[PDB]
Amino acid sequence: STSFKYVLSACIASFIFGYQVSVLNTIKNFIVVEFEWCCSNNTIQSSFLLASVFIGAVLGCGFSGYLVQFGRRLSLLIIYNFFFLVSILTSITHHFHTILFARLLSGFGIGLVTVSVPMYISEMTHKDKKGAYGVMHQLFITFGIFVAVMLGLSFAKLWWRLMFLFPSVISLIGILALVVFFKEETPYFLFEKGRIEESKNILKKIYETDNVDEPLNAIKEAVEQNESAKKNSLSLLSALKIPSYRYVIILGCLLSGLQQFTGINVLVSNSNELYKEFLDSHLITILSVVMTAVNFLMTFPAIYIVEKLGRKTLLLWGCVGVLVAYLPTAIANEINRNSNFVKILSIVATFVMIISFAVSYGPVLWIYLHEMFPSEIKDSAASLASLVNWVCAIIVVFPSDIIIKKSPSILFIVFSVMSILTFFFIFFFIKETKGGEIGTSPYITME
Ligand SMILES: C=CCCCCCCCCCO[C@@H]1[C@@H](O)[C@@H](O)O[C@H](CO)[C@H]1O
Repeated sequence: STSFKYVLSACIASFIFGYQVSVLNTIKNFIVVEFEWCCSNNTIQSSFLLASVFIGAVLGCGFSGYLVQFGRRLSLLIIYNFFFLVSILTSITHHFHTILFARLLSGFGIGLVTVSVPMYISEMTHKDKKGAYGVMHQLFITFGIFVAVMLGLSFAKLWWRLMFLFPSVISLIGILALVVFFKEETPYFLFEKGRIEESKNILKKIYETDNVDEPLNAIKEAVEQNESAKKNSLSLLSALKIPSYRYVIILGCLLSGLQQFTGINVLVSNSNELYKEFLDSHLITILSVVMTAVNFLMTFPAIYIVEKLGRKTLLLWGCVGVLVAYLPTAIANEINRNSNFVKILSIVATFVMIISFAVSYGPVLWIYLHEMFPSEIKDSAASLASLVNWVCAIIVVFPSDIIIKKSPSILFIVFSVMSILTFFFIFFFIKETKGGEIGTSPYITME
């Protein structure tokens, strides 16, 4: 219930993230519209904006990896302030050359969110139920996206400026709630700096029990593992020289990369404008809305199954969904385009695909990315995994856009291939961490 509240704050952060994703999707769609219309400055400003935001997201993720060592909650507050100031300065829209740096810092804050949130949620909750709360994180991401989309609905441009203004209010709510209600950092990091009693206190607050014994012992084992890592001078590059460390790191990075390879949002947005079949634009908007609603409403059964079944199994079922969705899509689109059956199949299979991909892939990916890494090397590995996540995010977004301009068959069949390979990968190289202790892995024993 209390952990539910901490997770609620991190879910305000996730809400901001979701909004940023959605307004980025509307931005790209608008730019593409005007680009189809026309013939220099537009492409330049757009390219600079997207590039700056994206590299800002990646660098922001790496620098989030470096910053999260200073504090998790402090990082969250830095995020809130960043999004506050940036959203304000962008919503003003008086300054012409400031908007670029605004997009840059915005991306920075976004990456900061990406790295910071799942760790904070994972370390602030119960060992068994941490997953469900990670699913709550993803849930408020999707909720943020949906809220933004539905909020979309020279005066309408001022309304758009208001759309730019809203994140300032949301961030302000986040700052207020967080600072006022909870001043406590994670028990893990409290015990990391050498402070035992504060960690024990906040742990007593979380577990709602005077006995912190077993969790305190786990955290103690983690800290001792960190000190032992400091004794041998273990680092990221040093982890690359040891087969086990590079094994689990490669597993994580490739897992996240395969999560991005699915090409979810890109498929949603590209296929949304791909086959209109001369249907009303209102029907297209409705398609996008019900797709987002589908994302959320399928986001909840994610918490259901993660609570019940486990980690890897759900991933397998999701890969099944994506496969069954993409294969007939690939075949039918390979046959002929501009066909009714091809269009309907594309839409329905897209629905099944987004349901399954959300409910299976998203939360489980983030949570497992948090859990799979040992306390010896965790933050750097996860941060680099998110870095690879954003790189693969670009590798998905832009080339899938140029290819969907070229022809859909390529994108569909390569996404299908990457999906099957994702199934085989998750089944073969990944083990279930369910009921796992903090800072441990099923792959490696002690030292
Ligand atoms: C139409 C889109 C315009 C181009 C967008 C460029 C910014 C990249 C967005 C990264 C999306 O990544 C999310 C992923 O991290 C996961 O949390 O789930 C989400 C879905 O639920 C994924 O969209």
